[PDB]
Amino acid sequence: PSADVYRFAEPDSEENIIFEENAGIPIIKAGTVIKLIERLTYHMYADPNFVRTFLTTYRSFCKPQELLSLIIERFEIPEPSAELKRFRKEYIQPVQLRVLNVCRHWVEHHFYDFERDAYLLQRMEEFIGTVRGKAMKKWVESITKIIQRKKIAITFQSSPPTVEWHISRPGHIETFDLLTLHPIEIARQLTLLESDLYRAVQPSELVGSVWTKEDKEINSPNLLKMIRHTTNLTLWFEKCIVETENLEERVAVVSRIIEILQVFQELNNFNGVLEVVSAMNSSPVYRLDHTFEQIPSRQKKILEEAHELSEDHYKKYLAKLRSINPPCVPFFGIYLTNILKTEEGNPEVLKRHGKELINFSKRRKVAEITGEIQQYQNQPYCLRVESDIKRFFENLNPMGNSMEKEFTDYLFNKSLEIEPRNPKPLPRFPKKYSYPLKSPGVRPS
Amino acid sequence: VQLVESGGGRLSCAASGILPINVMGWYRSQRELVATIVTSGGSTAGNTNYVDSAVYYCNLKTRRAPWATPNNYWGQGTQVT
Amino acid sequence: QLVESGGGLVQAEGSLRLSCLVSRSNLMGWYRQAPGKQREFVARINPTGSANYADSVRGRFTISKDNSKKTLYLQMGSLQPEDTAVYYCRLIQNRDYWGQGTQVTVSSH
Amino acid sequence: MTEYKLVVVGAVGVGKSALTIQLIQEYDPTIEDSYRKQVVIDGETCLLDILDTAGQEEYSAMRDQYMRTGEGFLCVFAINNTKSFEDIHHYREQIKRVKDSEDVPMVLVGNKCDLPSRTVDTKQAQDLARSYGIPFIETSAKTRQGVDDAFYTLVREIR
Repeated sequence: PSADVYRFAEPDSEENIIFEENAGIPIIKAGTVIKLIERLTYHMYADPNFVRTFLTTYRSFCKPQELLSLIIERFEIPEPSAELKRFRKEYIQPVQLRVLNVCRHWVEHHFYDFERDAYLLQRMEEFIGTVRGKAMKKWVESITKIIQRKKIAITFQSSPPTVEWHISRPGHIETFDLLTLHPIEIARQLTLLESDLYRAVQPSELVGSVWTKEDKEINSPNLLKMIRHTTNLTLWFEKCIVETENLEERVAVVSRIIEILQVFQELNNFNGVLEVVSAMNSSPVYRLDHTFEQIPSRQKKILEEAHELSEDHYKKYLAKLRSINPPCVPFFGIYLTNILKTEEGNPEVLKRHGKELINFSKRRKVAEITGEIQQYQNQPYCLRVESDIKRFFENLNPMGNSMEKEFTDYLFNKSLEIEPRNPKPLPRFPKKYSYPLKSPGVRPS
Repeated sequence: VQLVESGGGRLSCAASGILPINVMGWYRSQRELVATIVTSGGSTAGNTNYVDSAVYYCNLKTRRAPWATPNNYWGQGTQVT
Repeated sequence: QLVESGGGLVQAEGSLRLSCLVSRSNLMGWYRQAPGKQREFVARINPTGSANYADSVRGRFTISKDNSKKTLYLQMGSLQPEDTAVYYCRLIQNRDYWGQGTQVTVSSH
Repeated sequence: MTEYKLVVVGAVGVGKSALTIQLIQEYDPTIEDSYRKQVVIDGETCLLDILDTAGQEEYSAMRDQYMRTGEGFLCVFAINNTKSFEDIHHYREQIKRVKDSEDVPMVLVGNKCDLPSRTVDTKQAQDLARSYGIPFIETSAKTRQGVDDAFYTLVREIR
């Protein structure tokens, strides 16, 4: 067709589109926005990974209402009879059929675009009304169903294990604490809600580093909820250690936390494993030499193992996660840095010949990190909810009403009092726990 | 790491060869503890542990974190009488 | 900055009062060292809430501070022989500022 | 060969990740080469191991752990951001507590994100840096100006 009444015709060129290198299906490196739509709706072939990647990452170079407009421009093919008959069986048909595949993928895996913009949804139902022709009058049956479904805001596969109880009796929420709940059931329950926190994170909340700017609270709410959860347990662990002023009760608390870690590492809950490692690394907890001096050497190895994960830019951690088999709760913080660095170390508009192209190679990399986050979000955990305990950990507010300085400072002053510097000698402190301090152990049945 | 004694037979044994926690000692028949001091760590900042005060050896327990297995290194020997 | 003390010697069932001159997010307390025995915590005020006492001394001792006058008191009442110890003043702000510790020896008369 | 482990701390959005990329330098931050660089400072050749955690700022409790792994610190703030300049002393207070020292090697880095207009006078920053007894270096991401200078100067304080 004409190069003017249909803009998706301008021929390819080294100022319109660049492909990657290395074998028979092209991969886009950069491209103007028009070219990028054209390849998103190509007559010759469909590209599912392009479609997937594009709908995940376009909002940083083209606003969602622009996209809809392009997708319609792409659909209004004009007419130039024998080799114009091919111009219907081989061209307009595939294109138009590949616009509607976009619209279906769009309105079905990224519906948040239409939650946040009624007019965008309006135009789409308008546009899919204009769709006629019994070839697609069946794609439009599929998209409009999807639309309506989306407007309507346990089944364990195997048998869960039996729910371990230790001192605290079922139904007695008032006795629930670190040392009286069963260590196995603590790690189970934390891991349970920690996984559910992890699974809630939608890629709308990561792409664009949007959790690091003014509207993080509007846009990245379940990620923040997930980060704030693990911040609180780390602080709780710390408050439990240094607020146990007695040396013997403290070695009992540190011991019980390392044991939780143990079940954590058994469940492949790397988030909860790192909650504990961070606790043990804080400047209050790390300095208590007397308290670690009495840890069973088998336990010191268990913690040494976990801390070494973190060492060397998380090398051992990264290894282990790629080997273990789900269910699994990964540590989110690494994908956070990888997504920022990637978005900030690759240019937004690779320029060539004097015109800007949209760096889609940079977008593809961000999409890959997002994709990887999802592969760990699908397999759930074969463990039973103890709603009484879940409520206990849900409510942990170790910081009280204190700001973070006041509290961090307090936690350090407390470690200072209970194990003083070299000159002044170690005072002895009352017991506060009235129950016995022996670990029920970390084996079931 | 390498601990190399001197003086002969006040001994001396600083070393070189990074770890934030360290217990160097004098392990001085059958050998046993004769002296240990701690350098740079937590509460045991400068504590000092003697036995009751003959081929002297130099010690160094090396450790990254208070829960890490050490790496002990001995000396050469500095027996005297 | 320094920490000070004021007390002395007195007989059983007495009412000895102790002082400290400190010369914000902090915590301060008292410790005593009975001779031949390990140093012991007696009491503290985390300004956050209230004060805690050692088990030995539950209802006999009481802590306080006149923020107006940079001072900290341990009130010792219903004293006994067993509390014969040097009594240290101690304020943890970002450093452990301790005190030399006045002597307190109690006889029965 | 000597190896120096450097930690970049600062508030979010001052461009600490921008500063590191521009020291090493398509950028891929999975590879090991993305945070080590052989450099030659003052004739002596060394290898810079650079820990930058941008994006994990909300993981506040994790800060003590990360900071501990390093022996020098770039304390970065943005120049258009006044809050971040005010927040600088807190990072210095925290780094001291953890290394356990009052004379931890650190240099104060003021970054130019060209975005709004400067609101922190280079006077203030130097005056602040004089009190802490440490170097002050003003850097620009979009120009690499003095990025090599911040890092090399930190290695100098370490030495």
